[PDB]
Amino acid sequence: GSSGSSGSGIIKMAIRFDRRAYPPQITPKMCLLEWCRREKLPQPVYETVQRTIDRMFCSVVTVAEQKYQSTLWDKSKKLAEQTAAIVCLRSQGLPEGRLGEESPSLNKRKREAPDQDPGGPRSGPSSG
Repeated sequence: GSSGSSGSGIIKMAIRFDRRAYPPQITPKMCLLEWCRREKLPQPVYETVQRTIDRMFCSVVTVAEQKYQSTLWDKSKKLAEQTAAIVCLRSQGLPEGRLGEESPSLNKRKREAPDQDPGGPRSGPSSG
């Protein structure tokens, strides 16, 4: 059973891509896909946007109709992409994180956005 995600919709978690965590011959993004093959799951979708407050880059992966965004941006867009994967794996509970899942860090920032009502894509041609 689930542990208890904090947030209705997108599972947000504190994670920061750590190069030292993985060798130059292995990437956290490849580990995810390799996992989607066994679970007959459809390839994920990476999406990196640029904010205006900190002009920082942040990627967001989506698997099994579940989005995984990190609460920690990245200096570059390329790096942000790495985080995504990790976040996904951790959420699924794969061993593709133990490497550096935990780490001594005093970072805590919960971003909040105003919303009167939910939305999303256009599930079906008719209301749903």
